[PDB]
Amino acid sequence: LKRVVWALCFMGSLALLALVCTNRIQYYFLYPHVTKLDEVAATRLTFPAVTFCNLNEFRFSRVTKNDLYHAGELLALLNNRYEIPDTQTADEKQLEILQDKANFRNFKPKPFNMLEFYDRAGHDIREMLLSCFFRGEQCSPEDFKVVFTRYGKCYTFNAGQDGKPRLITMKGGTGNGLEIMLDIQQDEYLPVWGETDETSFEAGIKVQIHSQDEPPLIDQLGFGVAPGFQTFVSCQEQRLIYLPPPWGDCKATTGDSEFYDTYSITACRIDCETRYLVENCNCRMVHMPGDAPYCTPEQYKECADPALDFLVEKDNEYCVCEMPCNVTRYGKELSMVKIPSKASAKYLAKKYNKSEQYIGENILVLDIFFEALNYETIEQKKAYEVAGLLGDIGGQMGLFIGASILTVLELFDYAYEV
Amino acid sequence: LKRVVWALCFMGSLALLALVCTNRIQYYFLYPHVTKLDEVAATRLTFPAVTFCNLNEFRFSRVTKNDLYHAGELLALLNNRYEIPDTQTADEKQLEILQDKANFRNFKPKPFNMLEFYDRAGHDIREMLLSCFFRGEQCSPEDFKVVFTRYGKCYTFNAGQDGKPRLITMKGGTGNGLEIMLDIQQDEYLPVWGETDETSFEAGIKVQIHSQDEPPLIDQLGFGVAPGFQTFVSCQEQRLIYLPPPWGDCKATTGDSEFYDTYSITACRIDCETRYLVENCNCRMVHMPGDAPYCTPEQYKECADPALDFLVEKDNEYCVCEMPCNVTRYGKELSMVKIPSKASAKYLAKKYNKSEQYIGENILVLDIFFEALNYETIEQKKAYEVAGLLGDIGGQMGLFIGASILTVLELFDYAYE
Amino acid sequence: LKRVVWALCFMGSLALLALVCTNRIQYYFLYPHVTKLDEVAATRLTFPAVTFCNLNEFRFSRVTKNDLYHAGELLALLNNRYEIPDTQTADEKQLEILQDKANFRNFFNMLEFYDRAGHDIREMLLSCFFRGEQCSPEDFKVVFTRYGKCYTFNAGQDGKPRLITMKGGTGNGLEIMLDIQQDEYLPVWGETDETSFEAGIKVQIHSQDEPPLIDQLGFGVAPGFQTFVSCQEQRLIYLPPPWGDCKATTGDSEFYDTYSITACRIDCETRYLVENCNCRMVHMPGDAPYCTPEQYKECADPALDFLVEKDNEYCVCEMPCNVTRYGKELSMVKIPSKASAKYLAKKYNKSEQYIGENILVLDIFFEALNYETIEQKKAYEVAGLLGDIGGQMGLFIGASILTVLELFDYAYEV
Ligand SMILES: *[C@@H]1O[C@H](CO)[C@@H](O[C@@H]2O[C@H](CO)[C@@H](O)[C@H](O)[C@H]2NC(C)=O)[C@H](O)[C@H]1NC(C)=O
Ligand SMILES: *[C@@H]1O[C@H](CO)[C@@H](O[C@@H]2O[C@H](CO)[C@@H](O)[C@H](O)[C@H]2NC(C)=O)[C@H](O)[C@H]1NC(C)=O
Ligand SMILES: *[C@@H]1O[C@H](CO)[C@@H](O)[C@H](O)[C@H]1NC(C)=O
Ligand SMILES: *[C@@H]1O[C@H](CO)[C@@H](O)[C@H](O)[C@H]1NC(C)=O
Ligand SMILES: *[C@@H]1O[C@H](CO)[C@@H](O)[C@H](O)[C@H]1NC(C)=O
Ligand SMILES: *[C@@H]1O[C@H](CO)[C@@H](O)[C@H](O)[C@H]1NC(C)=O
Ligand SMILES: [Ca+2]
Ligand SMILES: [Ca+2]
Ligand SMILES: [Ca+2]
Ligand SMILES: [Ca+2]
Ligand SMILES: [Ca+2]
Ligand SMILES: [Ca+2]
Ligand SMILES: [Cl-]
Ligand SMILES: [Cl-]
Repeated sequence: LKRVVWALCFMGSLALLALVCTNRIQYYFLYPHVTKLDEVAATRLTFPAVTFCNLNEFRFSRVTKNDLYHAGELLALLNNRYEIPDTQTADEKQLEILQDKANFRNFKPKPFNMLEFYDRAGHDIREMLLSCFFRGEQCSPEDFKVVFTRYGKCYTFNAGQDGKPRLITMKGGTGNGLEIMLDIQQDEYLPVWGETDETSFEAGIKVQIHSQDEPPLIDQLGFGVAPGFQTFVSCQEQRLIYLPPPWGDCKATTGDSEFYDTYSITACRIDCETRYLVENCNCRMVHMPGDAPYCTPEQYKECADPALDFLVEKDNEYCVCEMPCNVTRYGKELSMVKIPSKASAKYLAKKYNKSEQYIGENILVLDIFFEALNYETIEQKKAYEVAGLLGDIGGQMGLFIGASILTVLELFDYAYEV
Repeated sequence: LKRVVWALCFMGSLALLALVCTNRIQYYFLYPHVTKLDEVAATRLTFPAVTFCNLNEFRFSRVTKNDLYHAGELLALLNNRYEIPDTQTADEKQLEILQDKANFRNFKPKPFNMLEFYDRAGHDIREMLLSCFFRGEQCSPEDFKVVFTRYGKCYTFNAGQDGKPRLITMKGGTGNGLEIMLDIQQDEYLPVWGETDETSFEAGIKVQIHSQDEPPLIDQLGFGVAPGFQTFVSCQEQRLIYLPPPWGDCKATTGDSEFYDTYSITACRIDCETRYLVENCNCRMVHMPGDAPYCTPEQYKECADPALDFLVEKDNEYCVCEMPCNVTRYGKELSMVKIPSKASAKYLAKKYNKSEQYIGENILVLDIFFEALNYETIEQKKAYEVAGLLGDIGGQMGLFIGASILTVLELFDYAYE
Repeated sequence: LKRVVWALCFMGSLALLALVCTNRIQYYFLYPHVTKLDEVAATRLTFPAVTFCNLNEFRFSRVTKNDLYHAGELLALLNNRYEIPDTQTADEKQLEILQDKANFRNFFNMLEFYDRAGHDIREMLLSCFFRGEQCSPEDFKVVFTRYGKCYTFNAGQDGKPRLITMKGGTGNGLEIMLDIQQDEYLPVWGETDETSFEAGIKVQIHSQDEPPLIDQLGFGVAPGFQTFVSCQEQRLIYLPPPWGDCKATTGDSEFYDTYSITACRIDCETRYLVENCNCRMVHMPGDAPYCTPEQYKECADPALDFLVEKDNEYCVCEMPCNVTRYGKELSMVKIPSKASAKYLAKKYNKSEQYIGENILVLDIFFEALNYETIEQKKAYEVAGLLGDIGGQMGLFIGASILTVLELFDYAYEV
């Protein structure tokens, strides 16, 4: 009778050991992770890269007759037939100027390049930048690097490219960061006389705060800043460390592209776009990098834009961009105050030779800074490692039957002898 | 002497095994969890539901003599004696209109319904919606579905109700989302001539971005959008998975409510409120769902409001709403640009036959989109499961005394004799 | 032949036990932690303290000839030679007033000057409502910061009970209508480091346990808008060494009962300024003597800037283990509505332009009646380590602590 109770206890114990052990094994093969959040104080923080664009792609006063000839239909100033669209709400001077520029009689077309047009017709930082201050000391327009985006000629402060050393800040708060007073030059905006999908009614700038390791993607990752306010941006540096497969989904390998030195999801996307357009249309857009020939406005109309839209719509499998394992992101909180005060409106108007109306509808102040001298860390941490797995399997294996690997080896010994 | 030192080692070892084992047991019975954060890239994202209200509950030009008679005191247009308050700082025409509507001389009232009044007097989406675009293609006012909230007649785009399929976006950025130009119709706002509790000075709209599985709750979960700016809302889809008891506190079961098909904490709140008002006052407000009769403005005055306030303070224990285990939330970052530009202001003024003053103080553009084509997941994960408990207990039990469950069974066997 | 493979199996198995066991040992000695996020619903939330400053340090109409004499250079109204700045873009009345006050023919405490000349809450506060009930200016407590005379609602200091809210949403919080008094702003006639073009207020929402640090931790609120602040209460619990880096022991400073990172920072600043210049600035607390404007010019400011740059290691402030933070999302609507502009202009005896350029409404509330908890939790405790070492020790060689003791015995005998 005792051998029966022993047999039932050993059988049930071996069954429980079986299901518990297979439980821990299956849990191990899920490759699970859990998250570790930490806050690290620092005496210094590397200041991020700040890219801003004027919402107006190019200035109206800088457009020439040749530009209307080649890129007039693309720029939406002229219709398909090289004629001005409906003149509704057209200033007499502006309409006479454009009609004169669109004469096109005995006109020998000069050679045309899209990057020349954006480079010269775009808003000049030497004209927009009314004042610059970083950590209380003056900054020059030479700190801003020219970047070409979908929005046109844009500028990146502290880009850290072309051998410039990256700036640091040793104090937090509103004073100890970037602070620029800009004139968006609303007088240079393209006149809108007829409705279009590309037609926009917005006035102001677009800013993206990003690491120097990633290129700007201002059409998607930017936020707006409106004239007439000082906008405060409190930043918090976040350092992210991810896990590669099979735990998570990250690019462990650098997987460096020909266009960009450091891998970033943004660089991977704009790389995919650049390659797709170069293969499909034998030309490259203005914002894209490399050594390919830039597209002509005819190529823009008949190939480039529908090619990108078709790439977006047809299938995402062509462009699959994994996230890198080490990522520095910047968190931000926005607030606003009114500019200028009544006590300063006249002083600004006289300092820059503008009307107080113009100052009111054209001046914006951007104040980007770190809230405090610390950074957050978000790390994916492996939840079950092989040492812990063997420890748990050994513990339960010793609890239920008290056996060891040598014991099973001895049982296989007797099985071999049989 | 060897057996004595052996006895000391066995005693200390058994004590340590005791305290360590009880430690792991108690830690297991705390039912602890820890959090797993992950970020997943996706080729498509299901666009959320977007509900917006005008901050002005109903249009002044659509209020009628009957409306003033029945709900004049409730709408704050008339005083306790059904008479207009002090005419100080009142435009002559504006007051002539109100005084004419409030004559009440030889006036035979008609039947009156609060929901009819909001549906007819509220701001019409066909008039507010100056332009609509989703993923670069035009949308109609018929795409917006009428929902009644505390703010009045409100509208939900991509509501996904009445059999409509939920919309997806295949690209991120400012262009590839919802983008509407709205006219808040500040000329239709209720006149403020005298101080009152209901008096508000704001003009603009209020928006809530929410999952299709939940009804809007704009009076608490909404953010404001001001005229004269194009407001960008960058959204980040978050997928949350919680743990039920005893680990955490979530609703494991569906918890079917009569009013709503899918359970949400918001639906639970307005369910508690609706049930409470139906039980105490036998009527439901306009925003509440169901088949109960709508309240009369007298019922609003003498029962509903004090009942809700008493529900807020006295019965704070009475309404306990548990959070669902799988929740889709949307995070948002707001930014603004100025509208209109000087190059477009006059074109807008002539296109919509308005003065530039009106465009300046009445037009706002709302741009809702996904920052990137990805979503975060925040999961509560069990920190100590029974397999790990048995493994640790077996490990320490085998380290300190080398015993097993069969060993303790044999000790009870020898004790049996 | 069987004993040889048995011996090799024991050797390799003991090697595996060695490397796995030392693996868990090293992992335990990393003292790792992981984060536990939770969301807790509540019937009540303690409402925070809200400190705000006007961006303009002091009112122009309240400055007097004595104030111009003593603090004229510091206030930037007068130059080094006690002369009015460039007369470009100078209001005729303002310039005549300043020239009269700067007559200096036949003609001071910093805190008296800030306390009396600063913006009075009794004039700025056009309306107050908390949870739908009226509040008075007496509810705001005066705190002196770098921006000057500032005010804290629900400060909870001097034994006042902290306010609670039993409902969430825009209505059920603090709601104040303020007039920033842009006419009282210092006239700006020449470029200066202190020269500012902003108009509005700066706010910091913080727990009553920490002092305000509004010049660094504040956000702006612009006139002409009602800005909503949705708050989410977060309760954070960190780990002390060797797990993380926290101050487990409160270690309260003499100035304030409860320790906070901000309080530690301003304490370090006060101590440094007292050591180098034997005086304290207006914002600093304590019983020390306040600086004279000459002391400000020749000692205080360069001492503070040098303290910031020269020795950042000198002030090391550890973070407390229990920290209550408040998250916030801002949004705006336009104020006043066209239907209300006339009523506001007439109610407060101002022009509609003045209302447009001077009135702001601040609405601070909890989005919902819940708070988040973020806990650092120990990932490997000594019980788990001993359990794992015991499990692998029993799996690989099946030994125990008694087995190693007996091996020491048998080795001792032979
Ligand atoms: C991610 O960044 C870390 C540095 O922050 C890189 O190197 C790590 O440096 C720390 C020093 O404290 C070591 O403890 C880690 O073991 C290092 N990790 C590695 C993988 O060497 C790390 O290399 C970076 N990872 C990637 C993929 O670039
Ligand atoms: C309403 O405002 C007017 C103008 O601001 C007040 O009249 C002046 O008030 C100032 C105080 O700021 C006095 O110094 C002037 O002497 C007043 N003079 C004139 C001619 O108005 C007026 O007192 C305010 N109050 C009322 C009830 O009208
Ligand atoms: C101000 O700028 C305009 C720009 O055309 C110029 O014509 C004018 O001469 C300038 N005035 C002064 C005083 O510089
Ligand atoms: C949660 O899962 C259930 C599964 O039946 C589903 O019906 C429900 O819609 C889900 N909720 C959310 C918010 O995804
Ligand atoms: C434009 O509005 C005016 C009144 O503001 C009206 O008289 C006129 O008929 C309107 N024109 C059109 C084309 O609707
Ligand atoms: C620290 O915070 C925890 C979490 O709310 C609380 O339980 C504990 O009492 C706090 N410690 C104190 C107040 O000393
Ligand atoms: Ca500044
Ligand atoms: Ca932070
Ligand atoms: Ca757009
Ligand atoms: Ca994100
Ligand atoms: Ca309100
Ligand atoms: Ca929340
Ligand atoms: Cl997992
Ligand atoms: Cl670690």
